[PDB]
Amino acid sequence: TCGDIPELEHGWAQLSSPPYYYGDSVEFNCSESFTMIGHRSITCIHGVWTQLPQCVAIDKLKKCKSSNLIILEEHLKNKKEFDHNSNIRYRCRGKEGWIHTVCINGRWDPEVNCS
Repeated sequence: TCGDIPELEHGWAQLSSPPYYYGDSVEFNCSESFTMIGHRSITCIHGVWTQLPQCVAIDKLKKCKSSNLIILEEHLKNKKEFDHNSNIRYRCRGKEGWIHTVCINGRWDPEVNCS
């Protein structure tokens, strides 16, 4: 058993019930006014849990920028920079359809590329 579950620096736990065995995982997300970076769960391995996610206040996030290579929606072409949790859809000049991506602190997921 690992033992006593950790906590999130700026988040919370979902469900963590002892004895906390190897292979156990506990979800940790961010409650209110906080993001969720990295993961959203921990794992009991080596007798220790894992690295934990990073609850950021969203204040300290980054503005994802719309690439000029990619094409966004009719609402989103007016957006130069996106805040996190923005699930958008971009496309390439040639892709007649959309891929969809989420602003992850100045990054996209999937990272957009048309070049």
